[PDB]
Amino acid sequence: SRQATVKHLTKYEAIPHYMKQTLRDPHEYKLRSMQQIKDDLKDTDGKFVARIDIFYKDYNDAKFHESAMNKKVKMNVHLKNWKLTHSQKDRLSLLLGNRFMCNDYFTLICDQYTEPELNFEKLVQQVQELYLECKRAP
Amino acid sequence: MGKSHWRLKYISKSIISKIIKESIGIKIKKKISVIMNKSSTIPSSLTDNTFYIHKGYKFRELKIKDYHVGFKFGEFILTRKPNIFPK
Amino acid sequence: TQLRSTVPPYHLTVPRAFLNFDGHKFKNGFVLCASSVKNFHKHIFGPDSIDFPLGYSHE
Amino acid sequence: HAASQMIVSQKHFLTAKEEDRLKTVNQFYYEADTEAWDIHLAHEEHTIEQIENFQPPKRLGVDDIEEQLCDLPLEYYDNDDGFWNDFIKEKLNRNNAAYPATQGRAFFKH
Amino acid sequence: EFFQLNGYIFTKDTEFINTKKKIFGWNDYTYKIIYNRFEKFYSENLISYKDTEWKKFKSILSTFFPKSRSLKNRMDTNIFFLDFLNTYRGLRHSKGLPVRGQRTWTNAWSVYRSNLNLRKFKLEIAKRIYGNMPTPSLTTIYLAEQINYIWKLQWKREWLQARSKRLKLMQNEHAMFKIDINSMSKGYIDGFDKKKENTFTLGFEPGFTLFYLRPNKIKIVLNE
Amino acid sequence: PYIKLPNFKMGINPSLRSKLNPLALTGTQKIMLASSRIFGTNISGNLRSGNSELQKKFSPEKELAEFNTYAHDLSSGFPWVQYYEQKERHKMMIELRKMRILMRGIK
Amino acid sequence: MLFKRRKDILKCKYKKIYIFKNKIKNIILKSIFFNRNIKNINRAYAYMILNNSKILYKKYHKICKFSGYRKNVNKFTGIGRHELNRKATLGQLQNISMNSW
Amino acid sequence: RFYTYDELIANRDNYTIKDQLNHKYRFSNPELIEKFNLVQSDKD
RNA sequence: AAUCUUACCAACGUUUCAGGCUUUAUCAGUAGUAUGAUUAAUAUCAAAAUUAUAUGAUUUAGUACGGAAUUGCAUGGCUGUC
RNA sequence: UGAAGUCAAGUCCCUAUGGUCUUUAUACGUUGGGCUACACACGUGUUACAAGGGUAAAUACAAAAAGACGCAAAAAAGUAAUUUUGAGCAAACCUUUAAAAAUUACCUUAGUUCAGAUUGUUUUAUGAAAUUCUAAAACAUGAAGAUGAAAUCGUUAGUAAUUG
Ligand SMILES: [Mg+2]
Ligand SMILES: [Mg+2]
Ligand SMILES: [Mg+2]
Ligand SMILES: [Mg+2]
Ligand SMILES: [Mg+2]
Ligand SMILES: [Mg+2]
Ligand SMILES: [Mg+2]
Ligand SMILES: [Mg+2]
Ligand SMILES: [Mg+2]
Ligand SMILES: [Mg+2]
Ligand SMILES: [Mg+2]
Ligand SMILES: [Mg+2]
Ligand SMILES: [Mg+2]
Ligand SMILES: [Mg+2]
Ligand SMILES: [Mg+2]
Ligand SMILES: [Mg+2]
Ligand SMILES: [Mg+2]
Ligand SMILES: [Mg+2]
Ligand SMILES: [Mg+2]
Repeated sequence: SRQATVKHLTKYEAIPHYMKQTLRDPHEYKLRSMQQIKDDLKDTDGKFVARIDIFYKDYNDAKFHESAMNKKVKMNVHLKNWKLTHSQKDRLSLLLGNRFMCNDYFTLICDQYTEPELNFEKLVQQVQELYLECKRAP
Repeated sequence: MGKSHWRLKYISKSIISKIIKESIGIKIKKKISVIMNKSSTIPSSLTDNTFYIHKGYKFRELKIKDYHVGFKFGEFILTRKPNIFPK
Repeated sequence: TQLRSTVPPYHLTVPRAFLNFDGHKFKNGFVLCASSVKNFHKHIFGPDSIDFPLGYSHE
Repeated sequence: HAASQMIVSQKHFLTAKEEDRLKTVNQFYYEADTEAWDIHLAHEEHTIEQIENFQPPKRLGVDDIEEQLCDLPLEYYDNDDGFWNDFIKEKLNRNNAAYPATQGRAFFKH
Repeated sequence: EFFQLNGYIFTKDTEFINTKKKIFGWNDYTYKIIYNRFEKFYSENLISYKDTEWKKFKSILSTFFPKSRSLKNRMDTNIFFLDFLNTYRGLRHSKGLPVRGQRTWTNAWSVYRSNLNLRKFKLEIAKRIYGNMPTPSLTTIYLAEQINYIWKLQWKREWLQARSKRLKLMQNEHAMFKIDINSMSKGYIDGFDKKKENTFTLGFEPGFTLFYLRPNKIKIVLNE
Repeated sequence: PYIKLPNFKMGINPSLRSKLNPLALTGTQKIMLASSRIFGTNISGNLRSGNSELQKKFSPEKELAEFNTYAHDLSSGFPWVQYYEQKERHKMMIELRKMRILMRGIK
Repeated sequence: MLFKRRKDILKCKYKKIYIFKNKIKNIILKSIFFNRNIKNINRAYAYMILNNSKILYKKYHKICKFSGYRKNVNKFTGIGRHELNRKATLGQLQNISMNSW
Repeated sequence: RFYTYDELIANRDNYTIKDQLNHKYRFSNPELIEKFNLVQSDKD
């Protein structure tokens, strides 16, 4: 079952301009460079490794024209290897958007191609492109 | 009533062929004056021109004038002959 | 879009005297406010509806 | 000239002068004695006060645009430092080795 | 003093509330928009004997609506302008038949009674030509007048046959004949070959009723 | 008729695509744009673009997969069939009519 | 010539094959036509080509392979009305049963 | 030789082509385009 | 029941098999298409670009022509009702 | 879930088939039109003639069913229909679904803040295409109707009726 959606009256309408809340953009600063990042992982000598969890499905029904049913490749990624700051975390919660994310892990899905291999490597190209753009913050 | 304005008005393959033949200066004639696809809107270039419109097993005639622009061809023509209960 | 062609009371004169939750301004002073919801049904009211600081409220 | 006429070929909106003449007309129909309507408009009588027509609906032209948008690229890169400049060149050059993009392109040419 | 707008006349004794039922086009939503502009309530009067209210009353209240116009008259023109060009919707407003594809074999009764705009707009036109003759006779004419104009255009092969028969005896006999307008008001006709297989009805050119009523050999039949 | 009335509200009807100033972008705006390159999202105004018709799914071949079965007509799907008996009855009944047709033509 | 079924199946066949191949063409043209942010001309020139095509292979309507009857069809099975009443006698339908709620 | 992929990006914006555009009757019957110039010029 | 459907009316057009098999003759810079022109439309014509993919495209003869045309008072089949 | 068989009940026009007829036309393809006509009248069914009603505002509880030539959350815009956008799911996992009622307040028995036809004009959605011949929203139009003659129908408890 599902309860019905209702639009509650959270905020009252007419509240003075001085008494409202406004919050600056904390992501406004000088972005990091590259060697600043590589200097963090000196224990590993320029080598990072990520722990992940790969879901995948198969069907007996994926055939002549429903052969596209086997294209999704769902993944999770663990974060405790990522020494995430307060500012790096919020940046990461924005790139994913309105997507699942916890302190421990977050999801990553691709259904862009027919063959799952091509949808699997693309996840790796996303995980890289998200770790760098995330650790570009301090 | 009509469509929304942004849904642009319909002019079929045929009348687009005729508008070009106007543009060349090729006059309208026996077959070129003929019209089908009544839902096609009544363009603006073809003022001062006769067009024999089709219904059923014969035709209707009209001339275009600036007031007639914008409308549809089939809104000037009658298909079903009116019904009158006899005495 | 929230007001929709109405007048707020922080522009109305008489509410200005009392709208401001300014009790600190009064030497030897104190302020008390409340929230009536009889005309409303299941209306969750609190200091999140009004952007309002913590601590200065009592459920 | 052919495509625009799915825009310019448009319903006619009436002026206030035309409607005071719609009443004082005599003929019921128009195609019969068409010229008399052109005559019945031409009568000028400024004794009446000044006139204001209604505003026609929000029509829109041929070259016009409904809502303009800020232009952006496909892939917005912060290249001010310029780090992503290297991540791209190998990326694209890798794709061509596996799945080229050198196609006959019967339609567009560059 | 007075002020006119939308065909309604204002004075300094009026009550802008009770204009609601009277004016044609301004029921509820607009007055709310209007009282927002006056920054006053429904209960207060927007009009007073002082000139400040009066000029303020007119300056605001003119922005909504263009002066020297109406909505009622604009409505009828947009109806007559359709029949004025010999359109499909032009007939169905005149006869009393539906416009929106609504059916007829059972139920079109609310159209026949309520929709009375194009009808009254033609009676006044007939008086401008054929004088102050009583109405039910005038009804016989412009009904009979439009019909031949239809058959002339749409069914042109039939009009010519009605025209040919008239012109044969015209040259030969020089005798009299007649016109059955009272038959043509109801839509009855004569004068061609059917698939089923002296008076004439249909062969005329338009405006003929002017040619005969208002100039011996020809005699009109209006009533019966 | 066309009743128009003034809208005392002003300004462009706001949108994400319209809040953006590409010359002066915030941090929260570069971040969303950095998501769009990754996953291919779209940013557009309140008005209609064609992406809803580029993202749709339209599989007409799935009907052809029924027409290509040829269960209904074996000869179209498996031409080696030759219904011998049904042809025999079709030939006998014809020839016997032609006996009747000629013998009735005389009679 | 061909009997009614084997003919009409082909008509409703050629109507789909046309659509299958002019799919990408008619999706892009129709994409531009609904793109409000663009000028009206390019929105119209696409509308001009979008109509400059065989409409005859677009007037598709369903049909039953067996009976040749078009109006009532079961999409769950892909066959008709007069036939399912027959196969149900023979029980040829797989896994089906009579609803007793 | 053939070009690489990188070298073509250098010639990305170099638009050498002459008079490329949406057209009608051009490569088939350019005579009518000339008539189309005459008629609308005659109306001026 | 907007077109198709849909059998009906009007008009333009077609004259005998979709696939497979057999067979007669010609063409191969020809053939085809998300191409182009042409007609109201099917049709018909064709080289600006593009596709070239094994054993072609077109044509004659043959391989159960066809039929919402009629008789439910010749029948099946399916079904209502008592 | 429903015997034997009757009503020469109905259908050859879903498909099959005997007899009969047609075969350059009673066959075939396409374009447009038509099946939607309108004097009178019948059967069926929805909505109403009001205050155990109408409306505004704030705001609860369901089942069954369906989903990729799909369902489409969250946020945002619009007056509203609806649109931008497409996280997530081929699934008891994600998604599409309530109203009446109840609470507070107004309207105060008036052809009316009832009723809601019909018509004009923009806007909204699908489509190649809405004029003939679609559905919906808003501004505005705001007709009949004031619980129905003689006669006649349904129902037997989670039934009538009401609500979606
Ligand atoms: Mg209280
Ligand atoms: Mg309509
Ligand atoms: Mg959408
Ligand atoms: Mg359909
Ligand atoms: Mg039809
Ligand atoms: Mg047809
Ligand atoms: Mg037939
Ligand atoms: Mg019988
Ligand atoms: Mg019978
Ligand atoms: Mg019917
Ligand atoms: Mg009620
Ligand atoms: Mg609310
Ligand atoms: Mg939810
Ligand atoms: Mg939502
Ligand atoms: Mg997704
Ligand atoms: Mg209630
Ligand atoms: Mg009344
Ligand atoms: Mg009401
Ligand atoms: Mg009463």
